[PDB]
Amino acid sequence: MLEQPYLDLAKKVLDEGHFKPTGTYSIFGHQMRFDLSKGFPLLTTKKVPFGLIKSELLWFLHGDTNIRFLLQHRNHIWDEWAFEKWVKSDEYHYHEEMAKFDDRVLHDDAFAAKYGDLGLVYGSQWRAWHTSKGDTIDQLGDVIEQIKTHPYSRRLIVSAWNPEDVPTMALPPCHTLYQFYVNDGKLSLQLYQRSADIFLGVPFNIASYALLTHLVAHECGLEVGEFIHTFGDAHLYVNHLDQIKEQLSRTPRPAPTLQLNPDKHDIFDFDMKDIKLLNYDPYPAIKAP
Amino acid sequence: MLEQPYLDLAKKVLDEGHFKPTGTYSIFGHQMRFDLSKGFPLLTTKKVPFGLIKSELLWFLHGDTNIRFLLQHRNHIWDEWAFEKWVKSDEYHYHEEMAKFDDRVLHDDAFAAKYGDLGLVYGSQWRAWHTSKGDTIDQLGDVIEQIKTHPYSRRLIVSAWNPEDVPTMALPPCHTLYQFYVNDGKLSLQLYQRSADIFLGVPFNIASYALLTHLVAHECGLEVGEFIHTFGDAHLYVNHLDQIKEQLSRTPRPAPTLQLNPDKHDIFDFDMKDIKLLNYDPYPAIKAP
Ligand SMILES: O=c1ccn([C@H]2C[C@H](O)[C@@H](COP(=O)(O)O)O2)c(=O)[nH]1
Ligand SMILES: O=c1ccn([C@H]2C[C@H](O)[C@@H](COP(=O)(O)O)O2)c(=O)[nH]1
Ligand SMILES: Cc1cccc2c1C(=O)N(c1ccnc(Cl)c1)C2=O
Ligand SMILES: Cc1cccc2c1C(=O)N(c1ccnc(Cl)c1)C2=O
Repeated sequence: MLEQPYLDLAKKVLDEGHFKPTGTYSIFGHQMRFDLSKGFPLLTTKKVPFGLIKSELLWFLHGDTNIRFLLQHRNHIWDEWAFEKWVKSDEYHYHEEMAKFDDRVLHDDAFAAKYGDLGLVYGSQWRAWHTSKGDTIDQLGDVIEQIKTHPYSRRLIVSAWNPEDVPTMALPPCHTLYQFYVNDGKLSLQLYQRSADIFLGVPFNIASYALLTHLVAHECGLEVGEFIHTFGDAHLYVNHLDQIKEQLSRTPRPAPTLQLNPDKHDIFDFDMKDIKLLNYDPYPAIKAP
Repeated sequence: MLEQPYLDLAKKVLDEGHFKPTGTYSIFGHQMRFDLSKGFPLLTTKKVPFGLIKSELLWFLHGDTNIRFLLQHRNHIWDEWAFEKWVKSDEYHYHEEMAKFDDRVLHDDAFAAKYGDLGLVYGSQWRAWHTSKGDTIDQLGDVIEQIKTHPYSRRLIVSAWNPEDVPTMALPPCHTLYQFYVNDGKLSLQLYQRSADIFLGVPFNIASYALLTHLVAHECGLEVGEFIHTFGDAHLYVNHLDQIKEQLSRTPRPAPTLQLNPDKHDIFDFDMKDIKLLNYDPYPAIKAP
């Protein structure tokens, strides 16, 4: 099954992973491949929230780094490092005061501008990379225009890694770099992910980059190829061992098939209703830690 | 054998590679692994010039981007794009006029400064990344100091990819990014190489990054682990088919073992005599195209 590469990697970190200081069990250099013409790679062995994947992709793809967009969509994925940026502030005076942040940010323009904005997160690196001259570059923009024009280039690349920012910045991007490849009709993407939580993050990571490859294949009139997911250090926390173990006890079902609106073509102007997941039938979600 | 991953990948592009416009046969997403504790990965099925590997590594590791250093070492690897930068010039008035470039550059300080210097090549990206403020960053410096200090970080990364330069620059780096990993005693490196000529470039690429992993393992008091070599688009030119084919007809021998001076410890101040290759016994070199 399509999601078998995920289960193999969790199995392998479990058996031959290495310990390091709660600490981890990790492995360096693993790859997973997913033929996206055989379905969509949302895990069935565990329920994965696709509208959270969906919204946090479109957020990046607008070049947006403000939390408001994500909260206007009932997605609370990125809120922590925003909340984090209002408490270490000049202004500041959990579970409920975090509901505070969200109506204030949600409704107050001069508040959403200070504390909504995470700054150096993916929407900027993808769509507004800051240059020496203080201009800004849309690399993903440039790249897609390149796919259409020069589908065979070996330069179809998007980096989220800024050697100037990464010493200073809050969270150095785990989704370090990606590359496109075209070949007789079909668009493949490969991702270099420098660091991966196999239990919590990886199941989302795959869905975002599979969705990203479909969306981009859509805009350029192409059918979809492989999504290849390459790791530096893929690791298990030592307090997610039974959860993943239990998840290993389950038996994948047919993969869902994704559906994209057949005459909207620029993914930068996409909203929810434009992407549909068909026949997703998962085993239940697992709480942790 | 240790060099078997190389031969498998050349075999695989030959059998299931894809054609694209002389044009290529290529494959997207392949990985090669090399346990560097079982020897050094210089190819025996073809002779690979290790002192050229050796000098063009130390050149990068000085932060140097001038051709002179490489010519004072009888290495002529990077000269073309230098020569290229003197003919499209304001000054300009092959096989012999390229011997011209080399004594002039070799002996004339005000000439070696205009035309020696390739500018945006690896020595700068590794040791002097240019910042928004016009300062400069030694990322490899920073990284090595990190390995010693925080051997378990998942942030041990060096990028050669500058979204600001890559649209303008002469040659967007093929050796896009690399990452280190430590684990009970041993240093591993993984390389993301976005584009690879399997016949001409790849056999060097492996030796440079294996050598780089040994040198860095040396400075940080560590024993060596895996070198994992990850490809975007690894390709064969359609006019190197018989050469590689013929190379497939040969039978690897024990791998050489490398030797590094046992009380010099900073690789940034290294020169030749500090690295020795022991018991390298290759089949002959193959001309091409
Ligand atoms: O989208 C994400 C974001 C983060 N991580 C994980 C990888 C690392 O465990 C951790 C980041 O911490 P560092 O490795 O960067 O220190 O979060 C993911 O798997 N997916
Ligand atoms: O050290 C090197 C430098 C270059 N190449 C190859 C990869 C590509 O074939 C070509 C660069 O051309 P583009 O793919 O960047 O267009 O050179 C290598 O294998 N090793
Ligand atoms: C595990 C996982 C899974 C899916 C999606 C996400 C994460 C995660 O930690 N983050 C995240 C990254 C950086 N900061 C925060 Cl507050 C969250 C995600 O956006
Ligand atoms: C194939 C191979 C093999 C080993 C080493 C090198 C190359 C190559 O094309 N270059 C190179 C890169 C960019 N410009 C030039 Cl003139 C040369 C190398 O440095």
